[PDB]
Amino acid sequence: WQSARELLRDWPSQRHLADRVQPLRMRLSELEQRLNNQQNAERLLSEFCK
Amino acid sequence: WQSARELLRDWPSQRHLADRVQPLRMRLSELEQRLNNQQNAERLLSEFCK
Amino acid sequence: LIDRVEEVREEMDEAQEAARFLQQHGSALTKLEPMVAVLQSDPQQHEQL
Repeated sequence: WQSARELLRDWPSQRHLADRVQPLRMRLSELEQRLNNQQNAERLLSEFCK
Repeated sequence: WQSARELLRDWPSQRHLADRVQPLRMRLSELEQRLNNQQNAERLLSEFCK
Repeated sequence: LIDRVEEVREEMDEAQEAARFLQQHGSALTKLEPMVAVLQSDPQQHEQL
């Protein structure tokens, strides 16, 4: 009984947050592109610094 | 009874998504500067190209 | 140095695992949810009850 109640507590949250995978997917694509830009900027900055 | 079951189904989602406010706040701020810069660039482009 | 891509990727792992578990046991959970209360009553425990 207690286990089942816990599962039925979690499962709606699982269902609630499953939909976020795709918004997360584009989110991480954009975020990683941004970090790529940040790394490029950092590298170029250091490159000129000298 | 049915309304109660619906409400307690909502409560998981309610709390889960209410938890996401602040992380969303910084995202909104960031995206806002993004738009601001978009408008700035778009303008500057327009005035130069005129 | 936000480095949140690690965080977003962990969120992806969690959400994709949640979707996979939903697929894995969605039917079992749905068939369990309308009649959960029975788990509190075990036949012999019904007599002891």
